[PDB]
Amino acid sequence: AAPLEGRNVAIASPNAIVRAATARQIEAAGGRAYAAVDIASALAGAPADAVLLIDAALSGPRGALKPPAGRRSVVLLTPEQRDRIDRLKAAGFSGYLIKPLRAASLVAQVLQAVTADGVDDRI
Ligand SMILES: Nc1nc2c(ncn2[C@@H]2O[C@@H]3COP(=O)(O)O[C@H]4[C@@H](O)[C@H](n5cnc6c(=O)[nH]c(N)nc65)O[C@@H]4COP(=O)(O)O[C@H]3[C@H]2O)c(=O)[nH]1
Ligand SMILES: Nc1nc2c(ncn2[C@@H]2O[C@@H]3COP(=O)(O)O[C@H]4[C@@H](O)[C@H](n5cnc6c(=O)[nH]c(N)nc65)O[C@@H]4COP(=O)(O)O[C@H]3[C@H]2O)c(=O)[nH]1
Ligand SMILES: Nc1nc2c(ncn2[C@@H]2O[C@@H]3COP(=O)(O)O[C@H]4[C@@H](O)[C@H](n5cnc6c(=O)[nH]c(N)nc65)O[C@@H]4COP(=O)(O)O[C@H]3[C@H]2O)c(=O)[nH]1
Repeated sequence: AAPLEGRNVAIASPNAIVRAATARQIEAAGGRAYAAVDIASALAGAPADAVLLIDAALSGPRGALKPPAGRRSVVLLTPEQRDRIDRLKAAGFSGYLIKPLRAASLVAQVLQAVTADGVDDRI
């Protein structure tokens, strides 16, 4: 009953209620939660192996949202924002979760999370 035992998961969200609720879901599943207000603070505050849960609330006005290169990221969407799935997958997101999050769905997308593309002897 601890499917995230020994897993690190960051939650980047500008919303206090989403950061606290998602951190409580990560920890109840046996994971370690790293709460941050945005992508830069999630990269600075979370272990290098953490899966990044990134709130689509952090998108630009036209919906641009870049998952960090060489990291494993899942985007949090409203049901009305499902039209963005193809663009967010093309940007390098592993998958999506629909707000409000189901614990079982969070666990499955963290366990299956895949890397975005991207990341000397010559003196
Ligand atoms: N979340 C997610 N699923 C992916 C992804 N790629 C493929 N799938 C698969 O797509 C199925 C349909 O997902 P949906 O259309 O979002 O349809 C969903 C959605 O309406 C609802 N649902 C699932 N998870 C959540 C959740 O966390 N919150 C809320 N509010 N609804 C959820 O239940 C339906 C059935 O979900 P599943 O049985 O998991 O079945 C999912 C899942 O097995 C991905 O990136 N993310
Ligand atoms: N298999 C199953 N489990 C159920 C069902 N109803 C409740 N639960 C369980 O009860 C927990 C708490 O439910 P909640 O207070 O409604 O708290 C829920 C609720 O407010 C919301 N939520 C998730 N999916 C939906 C949905 O499809 N519709 C609505 N209206 N709210 C949802 O997200 C919260 C967290 O969801 P969970 O983490 O899944 O946590 C859920 C889940 O473990 C059900 O029909 N089937
Ligand atoms: N993880 C999760 N999944 C959710 C949640 N809300 C809805 N779902 C998903 O949506 C399906 C249909 O929910 P329903 O129409 O309320 O249909 C539900 C509902 O009528 C009832 N049910 C099951 N658990 C509860 C519960 O804790 N409270 C209430 N009041 N009804 C429940 O049994 C039906 C069948 O349940 P399921 O086979 O689980 O099928 C559920 C489940 O797969 C949620 O909060 N968390």
